[PDB]
Amino acid sequence: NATLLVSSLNLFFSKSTLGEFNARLDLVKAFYKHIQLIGLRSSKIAGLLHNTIKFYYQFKPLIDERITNGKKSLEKEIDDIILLASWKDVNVDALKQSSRKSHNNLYKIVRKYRDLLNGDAKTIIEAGLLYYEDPNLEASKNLVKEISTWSMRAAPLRNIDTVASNMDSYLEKISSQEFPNFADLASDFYAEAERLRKETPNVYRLAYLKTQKSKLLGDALKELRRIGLDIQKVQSSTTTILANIAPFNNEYLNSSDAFFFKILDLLPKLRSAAVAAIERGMALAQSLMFSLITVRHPLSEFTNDYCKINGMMLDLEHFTCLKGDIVHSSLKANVDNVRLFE
Amino acid sequence: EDVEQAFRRTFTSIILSFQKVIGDGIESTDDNWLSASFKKVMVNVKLLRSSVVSKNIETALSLLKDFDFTTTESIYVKSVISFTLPVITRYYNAMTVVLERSRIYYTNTSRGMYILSTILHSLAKN
Repeated sequence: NATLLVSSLNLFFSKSTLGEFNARLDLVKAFYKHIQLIGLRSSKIAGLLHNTIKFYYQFKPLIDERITNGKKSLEKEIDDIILLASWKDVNVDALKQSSRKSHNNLYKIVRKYRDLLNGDAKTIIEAGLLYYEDPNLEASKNLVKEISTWSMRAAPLRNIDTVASNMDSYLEKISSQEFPNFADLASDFYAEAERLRKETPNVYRLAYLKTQKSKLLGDALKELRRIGLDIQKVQSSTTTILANIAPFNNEYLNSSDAFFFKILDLLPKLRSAAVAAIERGMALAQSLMFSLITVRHPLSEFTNDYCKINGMMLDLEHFTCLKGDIVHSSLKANVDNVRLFE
Repeated sequence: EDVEQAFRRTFTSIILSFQKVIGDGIESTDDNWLSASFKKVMVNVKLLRSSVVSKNIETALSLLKDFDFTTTESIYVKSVISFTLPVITRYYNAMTVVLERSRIYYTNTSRGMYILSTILHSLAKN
């Protein structure tokens, strides 16, 4: 159901052109918001379209860059023929010949547009790509609440004073929990690797630069094995993994996941690119890729709970603002009556 | 009064999880810590069992609109719901320190992976 669909879809964008592109996306997002309408009853096929749109929408500004730096020749030409066509000493008889000649000059110039417009959408994919929502809470459901709480009733199963201190003390301890980062290390490797590849005279210390080349490529893999680290059958291509991926839909993690989708573009280029450290490392990242992939469904379900409980903490904190008593089922109809009248 | 049992049944479910959090230790870089932290966060999210917490609490809510009570177990209910939200304060806040810390944790690793993929691609061409 899924792999066939992503493959059949990938033609619909890869078989297009740069001006025949954004319409495709604004046609497909209609379908994506259509499946949501039937419900999250169906949540195996809209997650697909979300990730595909996140994948191809990554390319759109670089596509638009091309037309913006390409139109500049043509806008100038049409301005030149316009100011050529600017008339003085009106002279009706001279106008008509200046019109029918000008239509010939326009005809080629729009053709240039069509040369830009009919350009293959594929090649931008083939080149690939080179190179926080700030949540917080100390929520404010403060009193109402008092020793009034001690009114009970039907209970035989408690003190609340110190346990409230126990849990915020636990929160102090767990909030102090923290792991190390990783991007610092890849950036150190970035620095020393761009140094090695940029410190080359290429003049015949070539052997010494090769010595440092060997040193770094050994040290990198050693220290990579030092901290942590059968998936071939599933993780070998984009459609094999993208047709089963867990997405992010709630807008807490759709700003912090493009560093994953960026991994997908060069990845086929890595597979085509393929001493023995090469064989270690190309296989090394697949376990890391799996560790990065597998997490997504658990955390998606975690977030899907999180928004609900926040929206209900909101309700119950508003339920503290009761003044009378429970009258909503009797109210449940007329609210819809007035909202219908809204 | 029935909702006494209802809101007690979730009150037992939630503190228990905090006792499970202190049940596990704490991590502070030296040796074999990424392969520990991928698993720590994954047992931490599993420790919360939020798919049941959000379920039974939403169930405790649903009766409140679907059913009503006039002035009896509806007038000391404020003495009940006051007895059970110095805590969801702690919990929903505890849901976030992990979540904001996990969100950033994904991003450091994925971006370092991007840089390493670019590096080995360059070295493929060397």
